[PDB]
Amino acid sequence: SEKAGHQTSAESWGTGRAVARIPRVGGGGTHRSGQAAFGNMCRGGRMFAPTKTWRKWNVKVNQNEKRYATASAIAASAVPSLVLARGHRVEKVPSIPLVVSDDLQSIQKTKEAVAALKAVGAHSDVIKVVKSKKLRAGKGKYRNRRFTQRRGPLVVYSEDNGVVKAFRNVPGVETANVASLGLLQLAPGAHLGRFVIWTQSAFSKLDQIWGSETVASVKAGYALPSNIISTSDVTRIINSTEIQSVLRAAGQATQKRTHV
Amino acid sequence: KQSLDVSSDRRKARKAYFTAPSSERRVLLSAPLSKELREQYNIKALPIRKEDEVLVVRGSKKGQEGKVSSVYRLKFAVQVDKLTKEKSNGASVPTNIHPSKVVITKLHLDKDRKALIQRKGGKLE
Amino acid sequence: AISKNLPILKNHFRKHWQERVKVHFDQAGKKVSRRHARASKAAKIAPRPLDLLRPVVRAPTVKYNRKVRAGRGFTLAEIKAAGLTPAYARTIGIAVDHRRQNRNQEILDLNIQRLKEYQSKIIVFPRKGKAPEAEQTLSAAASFPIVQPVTDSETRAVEDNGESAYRTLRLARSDKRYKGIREKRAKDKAEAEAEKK
RNA sequence: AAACUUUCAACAACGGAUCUCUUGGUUCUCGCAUCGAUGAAGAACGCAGCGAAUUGCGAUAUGUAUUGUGAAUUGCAGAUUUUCGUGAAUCAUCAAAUCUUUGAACGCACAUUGCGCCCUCUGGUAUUCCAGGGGGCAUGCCUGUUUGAGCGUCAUU
RNA sequence: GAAACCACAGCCAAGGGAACGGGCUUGGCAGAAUCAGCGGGGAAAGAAGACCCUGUUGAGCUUGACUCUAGUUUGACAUU
RNA sequence: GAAGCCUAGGCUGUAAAGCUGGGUAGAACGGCCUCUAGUGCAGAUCUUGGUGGUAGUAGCAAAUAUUCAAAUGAGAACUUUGAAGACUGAAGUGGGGAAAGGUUCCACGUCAACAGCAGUUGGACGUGGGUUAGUCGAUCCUAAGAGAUGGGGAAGCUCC
RNA sequence: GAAAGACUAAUCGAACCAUCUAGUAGCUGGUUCCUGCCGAAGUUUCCCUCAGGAUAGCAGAAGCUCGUAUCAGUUUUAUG
RNA sequence: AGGAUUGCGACUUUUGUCAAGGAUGCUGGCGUAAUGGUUAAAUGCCGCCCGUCUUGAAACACGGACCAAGGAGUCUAACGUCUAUGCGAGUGUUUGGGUGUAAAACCCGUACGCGUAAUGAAAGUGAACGUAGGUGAGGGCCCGCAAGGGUGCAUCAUCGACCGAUCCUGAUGUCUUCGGAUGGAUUUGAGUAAGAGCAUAGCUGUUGGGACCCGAAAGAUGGUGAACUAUGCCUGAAUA
RNA sequence: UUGACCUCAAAUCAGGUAGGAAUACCCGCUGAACUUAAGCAUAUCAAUAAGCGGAGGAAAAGAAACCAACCGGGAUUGCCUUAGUAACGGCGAGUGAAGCGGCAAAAGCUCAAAUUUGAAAUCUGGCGUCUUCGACGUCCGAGUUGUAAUUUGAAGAAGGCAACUUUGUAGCUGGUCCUUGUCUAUGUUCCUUGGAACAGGACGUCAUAGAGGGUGAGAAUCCCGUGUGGCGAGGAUCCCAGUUAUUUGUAAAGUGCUUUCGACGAGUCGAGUUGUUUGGGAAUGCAGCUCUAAGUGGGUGGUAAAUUCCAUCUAAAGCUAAAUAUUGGCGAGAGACCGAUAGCGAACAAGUACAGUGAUGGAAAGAUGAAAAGAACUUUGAAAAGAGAGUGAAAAAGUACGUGAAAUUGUUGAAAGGGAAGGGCAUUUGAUCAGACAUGGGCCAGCAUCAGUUUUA
Repeated sequence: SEKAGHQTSAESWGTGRAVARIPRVGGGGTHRSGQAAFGNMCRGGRMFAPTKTWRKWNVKVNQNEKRYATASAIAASAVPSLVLARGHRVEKVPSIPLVVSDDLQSIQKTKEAVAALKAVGAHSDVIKVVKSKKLRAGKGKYRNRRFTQRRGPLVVYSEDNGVVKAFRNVPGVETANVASLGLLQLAPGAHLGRFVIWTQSAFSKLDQIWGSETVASVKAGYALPSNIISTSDVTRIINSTEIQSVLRAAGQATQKRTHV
Repeated sequence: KQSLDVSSDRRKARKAYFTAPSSERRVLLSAPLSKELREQYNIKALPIRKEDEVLVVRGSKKGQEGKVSSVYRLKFAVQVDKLTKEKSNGASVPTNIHPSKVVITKLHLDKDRKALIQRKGGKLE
Repeated sequence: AISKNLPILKNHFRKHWQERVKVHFDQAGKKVSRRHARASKAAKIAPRPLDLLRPVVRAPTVKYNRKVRAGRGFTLAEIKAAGLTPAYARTIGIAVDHRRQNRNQEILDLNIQRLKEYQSKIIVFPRKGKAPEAEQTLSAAASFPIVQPVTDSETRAVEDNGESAYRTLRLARSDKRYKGIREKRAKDKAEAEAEKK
């Protein structure tokens, strides 16, 4: 607000009269005249360090740093270890990097869309987003945040022929275009690996958006980031052949107790 | 939600309900038609009025049926006859029921109640 | 008050600055108001572009004379050179500026080409009856862009003649410093005292 | 040894913390431009079948006419039958009217329900006195109209 | 059927100690619950010392302290 | 049977704390990975609200004064009537007004609170009733004063 | 103001009501959860400086280049 | 204490044995309130009331009768060192435009800020004699069976070279007063010598802001009071 | 003697118009101090608060007496840069712009100064008639001390010669833009728990509708809505589209060549001096006073003059949408915001009750249950109430009402008590309590031989 605590006019009695000092209300004839004001400890007083509008809300981020994180999130869509660890019932599904035909792009109604998720390898993931639905613990109950529920699968596409309208009313399913595609949908709650459902035209477009060795990029002055190490498997390198053949033998891991 | 002229807000929704005008409470206090009457007129629900004929389907009173006495719009209720408590001193007092539970059975008709059915898209009187 | 090994700052916050603070929360919402305004104007006007056709102009000062930029209006000399009146030009989507002058043959030609290219490509509907509509192109700047003039020959001869560019600047600068006194020294000695002889 | 004093537990007091709730606040965004001498904002005094306050309205007083919806209002009465209707209602709507005494407040005053003047109809014997019903009388400034003032000044007897 | 006051409470001597203990140390000692009186103590209550000094804190009054000022008076130009 | 609350029950951690039995009660709330803040109280002659000891104690002592029966009522040192004693002693505890209050005047009902004891009484509480002018006042005239207008000031609120 | 710095609505050596105002303070009082490791200073020079700051000293944290180095709050021989 | 074996040894004719790199063997009673746990009282010894300013407090120094809830280093504009992240002679999308499942997410690029060059008051001029120079130290690698030799980044010390200012010197030429060749100097700079920065985020520190919380005697602007009391005027009343 | 003109009056003359309110933002005047400088006086806070006058949905500003020194830009307004920079300042503390460059938005124009002079061509009111925000006709008045047409410096006019390309004013329907009304899917099937299914389990249905709210406990499918699209009504009307009347015209506009002219704002500009203000420094703007111009003239070019050139605009009169502001008003959306000592002073009959002569000051106070079903009837009492009964899932929910903590009090039970209590280490006694002897029918000690550390003959 402002002008909250300042509305009353009050100054301290001071020394002589045995009380504290600290501003008291003027002498009328009520059950209030004599009481304190202004100070942060007082009833109906001022808030200490009152909140203001011009505090920093939004945060600027580098353009290359977003595209680094967004690219790594699309790598997390594949690899089955990160998907199962981050929820998702993906036991049935034959392999991952899951691609679907372009007949999906021309779906009209929900009745068609629900039957598609059963045949592909889902619906158990959508049934999860249904038993889930429960109340909040805090005060979102009376601030238009009355229910929680968990996230479902994502449906990526290139062209629109009524795909968004069909999957809108399905409990857990979200949709997104390939051209856009941000960090929020891919890695919500700062955890990698969401269960993505790609289409054929969407999956084929990824070389034209990001790039490869011979293929360019399209984004203005962008190439994909290279890693420090080539292959993540270090245990293969340490054993291998060339490194281990050089050096002296081990000392039996754990030693004896001496000078007991 | 899709349009921008509707408020998904708990405070504004409840304020509209509790401080509604008397004419608007006619639309809120409605009741569904029975499976027998749903084949005749082809309408699922209507506003409940004074001289009717109604069946209680839920609560402690279910099984009984009687005649409606007065639509109590002030308290969001409808006093049905033969649904009473006999107090210790020997005096009958009506018990209030919300009309969403109640089911209509033999509709009362005028000029406008017929024309109301014609407006919605329903055959017959 | 002071004292470690820090730079001496200059913070001008000894007036009632908190009363006169602005925070631009409206940036996102105000963008949609402008996109709505640009769209709704095009609906009213219908087949015409939103922009007036502007000329090509060279910039002032030593810092920016090496670049060209879109001016305000076409002048009265250039509008005459193409073959039309100034009063008529204002209703066809051509900006006019009565105060800009021409002291350059290169800019004079460029803008005559710009008007002839404009007059050819646009169509005009009569006042009376038929009006064969042909959609709307919004931006005049898109169809008629501004290109930088090329004064370039990539491969070229190497004609030296022992003059030295550095020595040319030192002599030329010395003439500007001393022409004042060198005129007055010539106005004495050779003139005044020796014209008396 | 009891009473008395002090510490703990169960039940009962005193008091309203804790926990859950919420038709209210606070900030931010988006849209639109509408007070008054045709009497405003504010103020007093009144009006309901039974109201003191709050909410509405002005002796046409919790309102009248006009339009829409189509049977209520409800603490207790009481009707009206208006209930196949030119129509219930503390409903919504709102374009015709009413609008006490005041207030920029305007006939002169105003710690007064003080004191006058003009036109007009009706009573008491009445151009002049008394009462009653109705309509009027402020200040500055502008445009015009009608009477005028000044050897300020022009022509004619 | 109240108020002031109230860290916790209420027996002395000497010692040492922020140099005058109701609580620490060494001795004297020590018996439920209570009622009239009384002014020896509780450095008893009253009021962030008014005396005194400090503050780069003030105000009232005085003056050949420093810098100003309404009023008044002399001269120039305008009214002429 | 969620939260909260009570418990000379139990277990773990050096500790900040956590888990759990029994009782009470009747709608929401936890763990693990991260984000974020109006994020932990014994003190401030701290702020607001509540309750103690002190204590059934200080005290309820100025205006000379009360007593006997009868009635009403559940109940009478205190109300109503009788009888006896008293005082103010007409510059009065008498009879009327001004300022100021505003129904306190008066009748019928009736004692939860108030009348620092009591109460059947009351300037209390509930429901009604009551102020009649040609001659009494106001209205009218002027006093010390106040104050429009014609004018002249002032950027102006307005000043003379 | 028949003079006391009197009285001016319990307010007078300059009334009361709101606002600027959360006025300023080198001065007083307070400043909310556990264990673990290291651990001070009251001294030098300048200041309308002496109840206060700057500057060095003492303290912690983060470490970097190296791996028995040319070191020691000490002794001895030679020599001031 | 520890919890397969590994060691040093001793005594052994030998196998084996052992007090040798930390206790095994045999026996009895009870199997639960007996042993332990908490809790209350008694007995022995010990123990002054916390918080605070101070060289020094149990203090005859200050605050504290008691309980519940509230109650005090926060946010911002410029910044410094250190740390993580992205790109790296460059870096920064978000004033603004394009799009959109609509304050989000995604895309676009002219400019512009800082950095890539300094030094002078200014007029101005403006960084390679040489493997971007020698000397002393230097990790690491190379040659060698070793002793030792070779090559030596970072950095530290040290003497030189180059650019700017400062003070002298003043060549060919030439509007005869301009021009500044080459050579120098106990001077001098926040310079060059195979570039390091820019952007975001975090703890700590700084300066302005109410600025960790409460606290003056004052000062200024614009208003309200002569029912008390001070004094004068108009009109009434009162005093055996 | 009669009638004009010029100045000034009067009327309850005919008809109009001005005041106050609100004030968040906007245009002016007026004008502080606390504070900072560790003191204090210029400075700073500040060209700010309070005070006074005046507007609108915006206001102000605006078509160069400008910025520049370039190969020159081209009305105003705002945002990003310029820059914490050039300057100012007891040169201390501190203060502090603008040009170019990139964007948002772009729109331009009117009088005076010339003779219609072969026809005051112009306008208010009165009276009359019509299709009434007006139009037509007629009668007085205004006005020649100047009302129309014509022209505004970008020009422009008056003549001569020469080719001509253009035109205009009403209402009717429809779209468009607002205010609105109505219509448009799917279970209340079976079983357990309960006072009550909106809970749990089984079996379905609709989905361009699984936003939100209501109903006796967490409802897409019970109700209102939501989503998708239809169908009305009532205004606004020139914005567009399509039509129909008209009926403008011999009049209005534009352009090539050539000759003569080409009117441009005065107690102003500019100078001196005083006070105030700015970053503006021999003086940035404003105001008072004294002096007072000019015709290739006057202004400016960020150091005072005199002398000579160059570049740039044309002052002393006026109008104008947009991008920009907004703690006030009317109408809609949202939130990592507060949750009844918080949040506005106010979730309740709050600017209310109450205090002051007066300006002003200014509180506390939310929750029975799904439903009042708000406790009939007996009996004790003068009555209030009490015991029973009765309602309800519960009266350990009784209108002193959800839950009901601590201080603080009463009763019962257990323990101790010779000038206080209350703690720490260790036992004993009294109370009370966890923990693997169950399968077929661990706790507490004793002796022997060793190891490690010691003690005593």
